[PDB]
Amino acid sequence: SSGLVPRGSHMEIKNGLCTQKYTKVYAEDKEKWKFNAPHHFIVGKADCEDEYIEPIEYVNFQEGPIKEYGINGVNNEDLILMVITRLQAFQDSPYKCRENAMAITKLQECLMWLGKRTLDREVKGIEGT
Amino acid sequence: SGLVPRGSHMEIKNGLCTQKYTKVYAEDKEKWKFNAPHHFIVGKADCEDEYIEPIEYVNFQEGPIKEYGINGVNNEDLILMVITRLQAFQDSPYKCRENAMAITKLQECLMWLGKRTLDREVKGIEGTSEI
Amino acid sequence: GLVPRGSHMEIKNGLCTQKYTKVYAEDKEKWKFNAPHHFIVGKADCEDEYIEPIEYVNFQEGPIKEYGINGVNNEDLILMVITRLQAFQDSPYKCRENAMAITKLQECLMWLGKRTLDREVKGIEGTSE
Amino acid sequence: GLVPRGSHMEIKNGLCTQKYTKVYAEDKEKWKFNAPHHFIVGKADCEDEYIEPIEYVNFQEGPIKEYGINGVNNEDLILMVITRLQAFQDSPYKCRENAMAITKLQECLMWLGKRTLDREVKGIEGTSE
Amino acid sequence: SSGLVPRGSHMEIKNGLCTQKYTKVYAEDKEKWKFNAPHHFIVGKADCEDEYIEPIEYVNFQEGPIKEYGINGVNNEDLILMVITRLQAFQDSPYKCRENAMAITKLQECLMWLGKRTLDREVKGIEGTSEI
Amino acid sequence: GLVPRGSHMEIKNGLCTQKYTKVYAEDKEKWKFNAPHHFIVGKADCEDEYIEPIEYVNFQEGPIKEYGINGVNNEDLILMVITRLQAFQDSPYKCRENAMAITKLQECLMWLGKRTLDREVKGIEG
Ligand SMILES: [Zn+2]
Repeated sequence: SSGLVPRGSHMEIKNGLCTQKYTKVYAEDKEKWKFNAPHHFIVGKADCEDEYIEPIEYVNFQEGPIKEYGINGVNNEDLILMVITRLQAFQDSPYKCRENAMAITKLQECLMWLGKRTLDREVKGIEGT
Repeated sequence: SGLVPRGSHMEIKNGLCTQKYTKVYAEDKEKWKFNAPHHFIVGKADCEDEYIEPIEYVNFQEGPIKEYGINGVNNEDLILMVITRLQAFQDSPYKCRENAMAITKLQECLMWLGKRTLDREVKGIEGTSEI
Repeated sequence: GLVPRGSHMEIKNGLCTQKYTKVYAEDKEKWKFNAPHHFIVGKADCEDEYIEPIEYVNFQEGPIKEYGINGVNNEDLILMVITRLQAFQDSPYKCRENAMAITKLQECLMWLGKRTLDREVKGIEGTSE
Repeated sequence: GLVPRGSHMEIKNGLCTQKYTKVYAEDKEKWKFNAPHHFIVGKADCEDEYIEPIEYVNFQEGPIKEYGINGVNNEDLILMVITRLQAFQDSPYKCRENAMAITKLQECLMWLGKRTLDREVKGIEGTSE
Repeated sequence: SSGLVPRGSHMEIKNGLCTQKYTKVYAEDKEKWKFNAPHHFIVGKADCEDEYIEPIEYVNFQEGPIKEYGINGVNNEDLILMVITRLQAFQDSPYKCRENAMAITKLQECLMWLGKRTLDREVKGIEGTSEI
Repeated sequence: GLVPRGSHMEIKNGLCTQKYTKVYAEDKEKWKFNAPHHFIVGKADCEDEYIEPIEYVNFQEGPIKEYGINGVNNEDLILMVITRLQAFQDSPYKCRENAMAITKLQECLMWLGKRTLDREVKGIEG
């Protein structure tokens, strides 16, 4: 109940575009990455000691084909969808600002490009292999 | 059971998003606090509309941190997860131009939100409820 | 050979080099469904009173449901151009400018298709609603 | 009302709905100067064996000053799509997707023109490099 | 001493996207802006007292329409060209990176949008004039 | 008020019309650390044999503690142009072309800054 776990082999996702002023993002060890990608992220509090993670939230992504492991996580599109929704809500508030508008546009165009990968794999017939 | 009562939860629907296996839900718009939804659920789509089959719960920071403390994730955290995974894909056999475009979009989204944050730092109002 | 200009207007764009060819559409008073639909690419060195057609391009006027398939869509023309520029990128003449142009054109299709997908949440696609 | 499809190839693009029309081009073995120049928009409701032409679009093939003006340019079609989208914006059909698309198509024209202006700075306009 | 000049009527151009680590940007006061924009910019050392400016560089922009007032300063396009040229040089070097590539693309598209404006104004015969 | 062009290179760019002004840098042979640092804006109506200086612009050349702060940064000039274009946007000359330009310049600043921030996470910048 210390709201606190051993950092273990979890890797801290540290990226120049993120300030880590309040939160830190961890994922699992690269050695445990399945299918070329990380799938088990933790958002913890940044002022936590480095040997531990103070967990705020866990986010797990679909890992393996739904065909044999079933539905077991979220998709990138789900998270992007939540952000667009929230930002759009702020646009409908006194916090409306141009930076949010650009961010919404970028996120929509992001969804468009990911969708294009999918639609192309349709026209090629190999969807979800 | 795997199902929970849908209740006031509203399904979030975008045409840009497919919906085959997953569904996204937020708390009811009348129940939003601080002008946005903060309590999302991804559930299984093949569920009756009366219910939600929750896969994942995501709760966002409610209220400025400097006034209410850390109690949820930020947009930036989720976007960083998606970036990290797309970059991982690019460093794989499935590197592709669409993923590169999507990374560029997500990074530029982070830069626009970060311009907002920097401006609010300069004005000293970052993490508050000032406008 | 030539035809009379008449009520046809010349479509000038400052972004368009307009060296050897000129573009025309029907008079703006003659537009149906709020847009021009009958375009003529003609030769530039021709009379003011004359258009020397090279090609006619006819867009779908009104809903197919009522007026039948009777013209092309914007998406079709843009598909043509994307195909050609992608062909150039398989050539000695691959250049970054063509790559940018392809990216812009694909993103244009994406925004038009977001409009379509939204109208297909409402089942009003191809209609005048 | 029909022509045989023959060697014409069907342009399938995932960003293109192909709900009511298909776009066809000439065989790749017949592409001249690295690119297709002879496109057909036909009705999607036809057997593969046949094409039901709605419209013919022919692109200038060969240098203009050696073969004369025999077809349209990419910029011509893009100009028409921009013109019609701006008409839509100046109508009840105005929407943000159209504004986005108009922006993208203008930036397309800007990049293609850059290619031109650069080649003129190098003094190499209209040559094989 | 010999370097320092009084800040006086100079405004400091603070932008959250600029780091201000080694330099600061100043311009003439908004009250003195001619033709709706600042034209007299000073890059100075940041590690100065706010009372003074330590000029590193003066940049003076074309002030008043050229047709009317003649050439007396640089244009936005000139400085953007300078920056593009340097960034392209960095791309053609051991220090090639994707961020510079994006910045070059953005600056080029900036030149293209300003140029669409200039094109459109040529066609109207109003380029270089004060006409709207 | 002219000067000899000398070894100075003229920056000839398809995106630049040279209608009123020409931009010049130093000879490629004199480039330090892979880039030009000493630019001149001169009047374009000048024979190739002279430069008609309107303005000199010198960029930070060499490491800062070895040679001092001896010039401007790319970010500074972009900040000037953004400030001017925003002023124009608050004027009778407001237009969509300016707004697009501003957006591009802000995104340019974001990308250059990202390189800086990435380097700082990895422990070296400046
Ligand atoms: Zn863009």
